[PDB]
Amino acid sequence: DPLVTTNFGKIRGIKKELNNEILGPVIQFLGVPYAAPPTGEHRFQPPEPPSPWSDIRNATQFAPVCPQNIIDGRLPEVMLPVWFTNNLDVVSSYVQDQSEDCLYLNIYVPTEDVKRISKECARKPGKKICRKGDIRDSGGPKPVMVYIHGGSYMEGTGNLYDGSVLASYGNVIVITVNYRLGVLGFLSTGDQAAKGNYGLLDLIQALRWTSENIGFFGGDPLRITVFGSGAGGSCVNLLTLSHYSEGLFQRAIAQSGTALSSWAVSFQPAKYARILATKVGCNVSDTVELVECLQKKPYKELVDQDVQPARYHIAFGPVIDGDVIPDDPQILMEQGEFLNYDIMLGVNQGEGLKFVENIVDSDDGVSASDFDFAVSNFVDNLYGYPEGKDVLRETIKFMYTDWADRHNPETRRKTLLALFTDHQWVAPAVATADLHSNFGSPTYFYAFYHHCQTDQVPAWADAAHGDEVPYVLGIPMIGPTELFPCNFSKNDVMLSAVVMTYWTNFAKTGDPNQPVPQVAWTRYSQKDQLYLHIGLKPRVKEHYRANKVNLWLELVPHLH
Amino acid sequence: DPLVTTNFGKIRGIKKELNNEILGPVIQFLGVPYAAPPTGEHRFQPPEPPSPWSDIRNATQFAPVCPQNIIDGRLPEVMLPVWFTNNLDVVSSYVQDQSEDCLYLNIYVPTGPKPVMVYIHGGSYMEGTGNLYDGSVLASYGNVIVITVNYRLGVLGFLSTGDQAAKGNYGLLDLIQALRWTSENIGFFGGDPLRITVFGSGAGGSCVNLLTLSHYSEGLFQRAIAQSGTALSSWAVSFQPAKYARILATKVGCNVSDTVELVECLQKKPYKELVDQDVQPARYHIAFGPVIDGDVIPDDPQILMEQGEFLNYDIMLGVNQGEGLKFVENIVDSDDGVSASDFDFAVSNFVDNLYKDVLRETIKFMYTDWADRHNPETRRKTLLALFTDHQWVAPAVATADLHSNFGSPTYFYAFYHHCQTDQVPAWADAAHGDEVPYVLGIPMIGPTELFPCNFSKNDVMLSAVVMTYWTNFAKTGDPNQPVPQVAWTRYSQKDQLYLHIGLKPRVKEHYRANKVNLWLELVPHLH
Amino acid sequence: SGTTYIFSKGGGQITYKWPPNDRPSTRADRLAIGFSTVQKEAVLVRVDSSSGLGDYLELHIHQGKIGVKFNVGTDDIAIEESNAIINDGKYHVVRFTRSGGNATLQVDSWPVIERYPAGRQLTIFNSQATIIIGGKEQGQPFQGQLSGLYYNGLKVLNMAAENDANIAIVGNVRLVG
Amino acid sequence: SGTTYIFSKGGGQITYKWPPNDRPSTRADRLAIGFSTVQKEAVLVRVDSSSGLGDYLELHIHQGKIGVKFNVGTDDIAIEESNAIINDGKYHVVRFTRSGGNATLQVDSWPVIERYPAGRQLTIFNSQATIIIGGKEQGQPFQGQLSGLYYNGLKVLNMAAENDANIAIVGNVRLVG
Ligand SMILES: *[C@@H]1O[C@H](CO)[C@@H](O[C@@H]2O[C@H](CO)[C@@H](O[C@@H]3O[C@H](CO)[C@@H](O)[C@H](O)[C@@H]3O)[C@H](O)[C@H]2NC(C)=O)[C@H](O)[C@H]1NC(C)=O
Ligand SMILES: *[C@@H]1O[C@H](CO)[C@@H](O)[C@H](O)[C@H]1NC(C)=O
Ligand SMILES: *[C@@H]1O[C@H](CO)[C@@H](O)[C@H](O)[C@H]1NC(C)=O
Ligand SMILES: [Ca+2]
Ligand SMILES: [Ca+2]
Repeated sequence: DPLVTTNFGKIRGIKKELNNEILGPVIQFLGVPYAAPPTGEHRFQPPEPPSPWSDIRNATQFAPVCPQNIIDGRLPEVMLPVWFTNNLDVVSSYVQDQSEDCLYLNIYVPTEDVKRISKECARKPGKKICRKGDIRDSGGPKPVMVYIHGGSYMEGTGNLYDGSVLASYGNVIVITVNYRLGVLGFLSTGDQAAKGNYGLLDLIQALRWTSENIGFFGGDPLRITVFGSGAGGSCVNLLTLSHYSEGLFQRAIAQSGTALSSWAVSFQPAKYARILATKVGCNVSDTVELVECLQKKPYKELVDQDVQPARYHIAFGPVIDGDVIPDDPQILMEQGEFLNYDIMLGVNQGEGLKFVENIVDSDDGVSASDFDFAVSNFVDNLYGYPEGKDVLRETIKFMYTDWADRHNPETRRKTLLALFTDHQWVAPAVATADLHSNFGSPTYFYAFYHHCQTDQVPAWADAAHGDEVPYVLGIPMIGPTELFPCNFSKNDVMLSAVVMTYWTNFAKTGDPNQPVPQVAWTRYSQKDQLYLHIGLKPRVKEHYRANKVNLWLELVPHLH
Repeated sequence: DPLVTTNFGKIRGIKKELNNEILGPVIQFLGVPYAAPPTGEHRFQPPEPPSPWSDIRNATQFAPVCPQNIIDGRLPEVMLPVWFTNNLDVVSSYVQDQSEDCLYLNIYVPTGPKPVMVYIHGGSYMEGTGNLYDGSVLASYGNVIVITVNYRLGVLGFLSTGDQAAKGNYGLLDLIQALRWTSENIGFFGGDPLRITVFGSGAGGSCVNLLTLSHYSEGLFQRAIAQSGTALSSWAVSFQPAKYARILATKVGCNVSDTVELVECLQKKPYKELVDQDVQPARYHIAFGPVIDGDVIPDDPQILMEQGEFLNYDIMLGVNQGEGLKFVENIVDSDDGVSASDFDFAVSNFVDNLYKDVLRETIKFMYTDWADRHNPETRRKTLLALFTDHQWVAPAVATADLHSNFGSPTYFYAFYHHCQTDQVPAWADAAHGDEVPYVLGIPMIGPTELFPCNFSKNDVMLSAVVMTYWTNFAKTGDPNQPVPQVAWTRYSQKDQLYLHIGLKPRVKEHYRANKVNLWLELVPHLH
Repeated sequence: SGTTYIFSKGGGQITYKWPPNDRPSTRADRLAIGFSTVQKEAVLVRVDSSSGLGDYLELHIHQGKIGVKFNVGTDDIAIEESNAIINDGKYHVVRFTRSGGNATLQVDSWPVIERYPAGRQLTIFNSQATIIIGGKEQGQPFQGQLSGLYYNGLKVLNMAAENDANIAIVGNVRLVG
Repeated sequence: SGTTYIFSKGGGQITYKWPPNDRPSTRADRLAIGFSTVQKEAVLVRVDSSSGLGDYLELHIHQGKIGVKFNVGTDDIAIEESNAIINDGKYHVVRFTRSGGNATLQVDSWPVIERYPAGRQLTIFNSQATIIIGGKEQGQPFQGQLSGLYYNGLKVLNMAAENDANIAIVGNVRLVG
């Protein structure tokens, strides 16, 4: 009987029992409408608040997901979580139900049977405490954790991430959000015709609703924590930079995703807006006419298009618009032009598994020649062509040749994988933790070393990109799922508990160590660059990959 | 009556009692004439065999040294050993008698054909003497015969005009003639002519390597040890000898059109006038020294070692980890550090000395320890490491890579223990030529004037350990055999195994691999 | 009639110290204060960012005129009630706002003063560590009365009187009431 | 003759391997061997540098004529007794000397062939490791008799006659007397 009356009308949740000795029940409000449909006249427009209902709508089933095209090959594996790629047939089922009217939330609320006050009132209704009281049986507003799913801004759905275990483990309310993706959510003609960042503006509208309504479910609109991974980790960072985020959240976690990578912002929104129009017969001279017709076209025709960008970049995604995103994220962060939030950033040992998992052989090595080509492919796709081709290629190659073991192609495999890891993930993440520390935001940093290798993951591989997700979400707590089908061990269960303790402790206190105790994860500052090495043997260590992070931050920008 | 009958006549020596109870006697033979006086028409000419004397030569005090100018601030401080720079006044004692007729060696015989260890000195090819090095302690300690040799230095021994007028490499040729005399005569003293080992520090370490690359030296020595010294360092070979010869010639009224009359001019003039002369090269390079003559040195020491153009010699190379202190010291404050702006400048003209914008930046990056980014004590250590690596460590590891790959039992070492002295700054690591007092076994006889540091029990027990490796190598071609002592593994480019010599002696992997290869594999082809 | 505190002989200081891990940043700043003084030179309220950062806000009196000087990243920005002395011993309320580079300043109920700095200006006041009331240590101590101080939501003088854990009053400051 | 080893039906091999820590390099080479054979083509003696170095010496009968191919780094240098037939069954002695890139070869009482290859070339035969006599695992095994083998002071066939620690004898090979 879980009825809750929000500002917009009553909604009915569905109680969900959990299948683990420990964890207790969770009432989950699925498909909750946080914004009015961005359909028709409202396509390519910021989200409006939802229309109030006077009935009782069943928030018990998943609402449709935002329009996306899921096809092997036509999506960039080098970018999406490794659990996401290797298991697409499982991801299809979450996304087969589709609509443009897709702006929805899932709310995961932990429920105890402990009757704190209701039983005193059953004995004595007369006292003010009950006579006109506000304290509930589960008294004390619970910290809110909003997860922003991030693939490549083209696909995905919060519905993929079951917050139940993470909710009823840290006694927090976990929320998962649907926001506009693909073209629908990020098309920009580079002006006022289409301003881009619609998806972002959805997330902001989500946080508006949540900050206005979570109180009813028993949430604390002052202890809200946005967290994300992959591109959702980028959204987390892009939101800390957005003026639109004042008062809407207070603490942020970004997992293997910064606003600084070459694929977090679309730097040519108009180039790709107009290429798409060409594919649907809408490439007209004036932009507003071009967007005019794009609104008349059925979303499916738009989402079905093959709009490939250059490698490790995006075609549709967040744009620097001087509104939602005020300036270039590098400028905004070098000058410290951001409000203060408790941050917790982090990266995995081998994010860039999918950057090598093609040229690695049966004895799992990479040839001297295979290596030289891969860096050349890397340089020419990411840093362009002329200006300083040779001086850049030769430097990177030198810095990614382990010289204590130069000839063995197995360790040559590792470093090649490190190149893409360091460059796309560690460099920007360590840069962000640096620039947040300086301007007095409590910063915390982690490395992720422990994976759960399946039967699709090559044995040699360490923790892949995204591999950290199940532990954050407490999947090992309820056994293997169809989405994360790894045989989680006792050791995997222990770690997944430990990550969750921090991840909630942070949402509770903004300090991963307190209150729930477990090696104390010390704070991070540019001074000693202190990070927690999360794995089977956890340590707080210093200066993560310091000599490689700075190669890219300091030396390389001088080499053009 | 210490008396030995040799090929060139009969020679008498002196018996030094050592400054220690443990160590036993050594018969010394000082100022032994190994070659004919290189004067007259023999100056700027190859060394001649010495003439047989009829009587008994009173060879019991040193012989005069080769003509050399020794002044504080007129010599390349950065290039010469540290004990040399800091102790110039005491050094000058051994440099008081200077004859042009100076081709003499000194023999130390302990009291079986004992192994022969020839010591080649050398700061910058301009100055120095074997008389500085007391091969006494090393001798009766390892039961080896030790020899310290004098060779034509400065102009008098390295002048080339780039043709047959002046061929150069006379110094090197004198060393050859020394080894000629040695393999023929050392038998009369009780030496093994088929177990001769040439060893040296500084340029004297280069000379060792330079002899390995010369076809002349064949069948005269079997083993070789180079200390903080290479044929590959920027200052190891003079590439423009005729340039300087003509610049020297202008300073003494000899600069004539024809090269043959310019050489006959300089011969006629007094030796003191040419030596006192003020002639200096672009920093880190040299005016006078070994030249590529196409005869002694057939080609560049770099080409010849990639070609394998050398016989298989038992090589032991090495560097100390604070080599180029002299580069960095002169910009260190009281807080024992170096400022960021002083670091950026030093690098800049380091490039303007030896090499543009990218190189200026790479080095600057490579030598920043981002673990302690801002601490000027750290920013001192790595700026020190810059010159340490580029002038000593890089050439040394280059040689050992090219020697082990062409099948020669190579052994590499890092010497990390400095003698504790107030002569140098406290923060200091082992400086260029700090391994000498250990090799020569000075800690055994206490402090001398030339090495005045407060010697400790640990310095003596390290000096014993080193002298063991050093003698053992001269005996067997293997620092582990035959004297019992962690075994010094043979070096090879697969695992680059070197002995990390110090208080805690240990065999380690790939010495400074990531920085060494910067200079050997990234920097070379950046243009 | 705010929470009146009297600053006396020689001078004094009442200090706010935001807990380390909750130091605010901001785009806009609201700050109002009630005062009576006769001083020609004084610093009344100074807001300082964590060490290293340059960001500062100062409400001061120079040659009788009241003003506010602040740097949030680029330049020091002045805004001053230019045309009337305020050190006349009578009661006065000064209200100062800030948004990005710009500022607003009103004394009692005169025309509102408006400052708009030329050139490209930064907007964020970072990690504010301390509010310093009384200016004793800046260099010019305050002599006079200060009442009900409002700053970005915080009633500093009230919570100062209400025995705040983070308020330190040291010097010749006394509580009226 | 010196120490004679017969090489029989199907051929054999005698392999001397230099101890690792004493692998010799050289500028001038002396190589002498007495022999008797009927082979039109066979490989008598091959000296190899260590694995990685392509430096070799090969004494080989080709077309019925004795000779030596060798390379020290630059070019493959050939020298042979071209004028006469050497596989006649009679006991012949061939002497080979190698001064740098230049070489001379003589057989019996016959005129001495001189070979001087043009263009600058390397002189050093680097770290020599194995001497192979009979070359069974080379293509053409020797069939006949080899006696008195000199390579730079090494009496290799006499060494195998008094059980030297480095030499192996695999294949049809017998000692004489
Ligand atoms: C996930 O990992 C667990 C932990 O290793 C796996 O459980 C283990 O399964 C194996 C068989 O696959 C069991 O081994 C057996 O042991 C018995 C004695 O108890 C022996 O008689 C058999 O010869 C056999 O080797 C093992 O007991 C069992 N361990 C436990 C108690 O968990 C499990 O297989 C994995 N999950 C799956 C099904 O993928
Ligand atoms: C669309 O039309 C415009 C204006 O004629 C043209 O500049 C642009 O290149 C066209 N886009 C494509 C990709 O065809
Ligand atoms: C010396 O004189 C020669 C011949 O006249 C001339 O070529 C050269 O420039 C002079 N060299 C120097 C540097 O004195
Ligand atoms: Ca600022
Ligand atoms: Ca060769």
